[PDB]
Amino acid sequence: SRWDRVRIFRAEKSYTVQSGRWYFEFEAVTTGEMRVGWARPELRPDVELGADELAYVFNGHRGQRWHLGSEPFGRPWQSGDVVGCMIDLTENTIIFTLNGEVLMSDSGSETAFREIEIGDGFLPVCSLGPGQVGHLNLGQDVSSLRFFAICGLQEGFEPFAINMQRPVTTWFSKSLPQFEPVPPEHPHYEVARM
Amino acid sequence: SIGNIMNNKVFYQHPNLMRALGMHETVMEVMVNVLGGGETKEIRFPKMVTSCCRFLCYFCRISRQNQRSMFDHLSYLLENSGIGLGMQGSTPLDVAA
Amino acid sequence: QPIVSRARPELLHSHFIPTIGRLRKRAGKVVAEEEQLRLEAKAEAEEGELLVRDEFSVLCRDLYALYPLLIRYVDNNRAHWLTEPNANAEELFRMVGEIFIYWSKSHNFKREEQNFVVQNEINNMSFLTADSKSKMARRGDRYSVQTSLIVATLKKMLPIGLNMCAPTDQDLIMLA
Amino acid sequence: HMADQLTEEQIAEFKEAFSLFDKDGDGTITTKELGTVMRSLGQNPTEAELQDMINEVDADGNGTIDFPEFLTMMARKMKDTDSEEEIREAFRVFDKDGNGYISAAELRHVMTNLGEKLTDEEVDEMIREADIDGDGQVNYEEFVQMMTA
Ligand SMILES: [Ca+2]
Ligand SMILES: [Ca+2]
Ligand SMILES: [Ca+2]
Ligand SMILES: [Ca+2]
Repeated sequence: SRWDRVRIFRAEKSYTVQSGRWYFEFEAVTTGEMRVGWARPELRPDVELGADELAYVFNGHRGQRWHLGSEPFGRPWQSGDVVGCMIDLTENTIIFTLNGEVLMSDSGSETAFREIEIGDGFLPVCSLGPGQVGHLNLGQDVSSLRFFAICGLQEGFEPFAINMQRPVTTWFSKSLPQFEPVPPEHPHYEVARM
Repeated sequence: SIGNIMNNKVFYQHPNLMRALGMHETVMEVMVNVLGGGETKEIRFPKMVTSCCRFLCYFCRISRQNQRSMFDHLSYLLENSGIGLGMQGSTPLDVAA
Repeated sequence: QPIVSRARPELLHSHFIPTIGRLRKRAGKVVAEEEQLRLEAKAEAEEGELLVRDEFSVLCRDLYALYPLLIRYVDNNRAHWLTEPNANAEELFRMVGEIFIYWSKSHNFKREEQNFVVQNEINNMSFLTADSKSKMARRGDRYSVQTSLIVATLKKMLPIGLNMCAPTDQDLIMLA
Repeated sequence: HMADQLTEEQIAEFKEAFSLFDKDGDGTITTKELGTVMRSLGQNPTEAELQDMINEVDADGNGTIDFPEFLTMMARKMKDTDSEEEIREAFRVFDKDGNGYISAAELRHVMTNLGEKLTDEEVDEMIREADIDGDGQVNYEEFVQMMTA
């Protein structure tokens, strides 16, 4: 079906960051359709990551960055490649690295996104397509990160969960249909109480 | 006489000379004398009045110094423009404008 | 540039360090002449200001004949240097750092470098994006300070320099 | 004003042109007088359009064209030739040599002629602001979009 195709994993809204520089890694066990990046707390579970303004993700299947659309960025990944997602809320930039090498667009731009407004904040997020396996490392154990020292440690970035006891609680988009109240601001459906 | 002056190249080549001769003052004084007589009941010789007014309008457009010179008589033109509505064409109010 | 991807670590000490050191002392020698001119202001200082401009122009040519090779070499070996600290890599950081300081302080150095790039049609963008094209991936196209190889090489060697300093030295760095 | 738009020579030339139309010398241009010169130039218009091309410039509506109206026509023709090309002459003031770029030395030359003086260093400040390409010269395209140098 249309919905049992992409499964979105994100951190809990209580971990939203509105300042500082943060780093985490995503390992692509498979090479298919997987996206990883940063998302706002109001992220919608039934929308592909980056198809709207609520997520800034990098699609490593074919080397694309997604935010309100797709544009080429970087190179496609391989099995075992580690993607280092870096967000800088002091410069309002997002940087993606592949195996310690910073990905670049079709220009000298070393940053995937620029002039991003903080607003509510950002959360680490990833989406996996059908038959896709990925490893998310939020950096609770700094020694477990494989490319943080190579690119990210000297730039002032910190692991997303550097000082945390319990592992970061994650929420996933469950493809089980449920009945919910019709939103008062639904674009297509209106309910009038007569 | 006005037509011959406006047909002369010197009138346009040397606006300062025309200003020195007091040509605009002389034409204005002739116009107001006609406007002064019969200032309320009837204006006679309308063709002369519209010829003098048209002359002064072209006089202003030659140079800004000519336009400034006619600006010094703005109040003088306005007080004679109350009955200028009767004449049609070029009027003292048009000269002030 | 294509053949540097297979360079061995021995080239850092055998070739790159002696070559950059010669460029570093040449840069220091020219700026020493430049400051000599300004301390004694004279109508003759113009006759000699052109001399240092020529010296800066030839110097910028030498830097742009080695930095594109150095930049690619640094990219393929920066991970190893950060993983295991290297005395030679730290020494190279001082050399490129001092050249950058000379470039930042000297006004003619910036002018001659900009003239060299525009007059020789140096891309200054393929030198930084060749690795991305190698991996099968407007504003300042003619010249930009951001894409200058003198400052681009330093920014790629900056993590090596920061790796020397301990985290306890962050307060000292701010004071300095 | 006519003095701004026209010089003494141009007024003399226009008067000769007006006298060429006015063969009578009475000081007014009639339809037949206007029609006669058109036939000498080859055109053979009708009186319907001949009156229209008179009323288009006849101010007082008397049906004839005198020298003040003739000069007013020519004054507009000289004035409306230039509409927004004033930036072209402004560009050439800074562009002494005649090419399509403004050099720092050329910017020094105009600044030298003007009252304000530069210390040979801030001249680079505004030229790099105007020059987006970074080649050290401000072209015509860069000048019109934003003017600082
Ligand atoms: Ca006639
Ligand atoms: Ca007429
Ligand atoms: Ca020029
Ligand atoms: Ca330019």
